[PDB]
Amino acid sequence: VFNATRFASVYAWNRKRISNCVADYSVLYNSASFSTFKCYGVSPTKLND
Amino acid sequence: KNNKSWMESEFRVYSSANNCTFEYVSQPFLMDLEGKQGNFKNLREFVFK
Ligand SMILES: *[C@H]1O[C@H](CO)[C@@H](O[C@@H]2O[C@H](CO)[C@@H](O)[C@H](O)[C@H]2NC(C)=O)[C@H](O)[C@H]1NC(C)=O
Ligand SMILES: *[C@@H]1O[C@H](CO)[C@@H](O)[C@H](O)[C@H]1NC(C)=O
Repeated sequence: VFNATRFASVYAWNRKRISNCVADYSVLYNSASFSTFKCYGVSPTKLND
Repeated sequence: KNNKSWMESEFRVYSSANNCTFEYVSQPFLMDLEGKQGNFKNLREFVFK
């Protein structure tokens, strides 16, 4: 998802379905790699619980 | 058929599968398709809910 070698163009935005997996963002929000992460209905800390 | 093996060659259950949601495949094995004879030797019971 986040580390793909090429992303899509916005006019042809991709839609990858995800299932049967665990959502540990600890290599993710805890990394300064994003100049913008915002959630809009959850605290970013609560995504683990 | 000559090869002295019984070999699986026809798979005609569905023609297409367009919208997937779940997919599991077991770790690959080799179960026999050999033409055993006489009477029934395995009972296999299943419940589905
Ligand atoms: C799964 O694929 C089918 C076929 O591509 C989709 O059905 C299409 O849905 C759109 C939007 O409602 C319609 O305009 C098309 O006419 C439908 N095509 C056919 C042949 O049925 C379906 O929407 C897809 N579902 C998902 C969740 O992606
Ligand atoms: C026997 O097996 C080979 C591959 O192992 C296959 O190409 C061939 O078609 C088979 N023959 C028959 C009669 O099933």
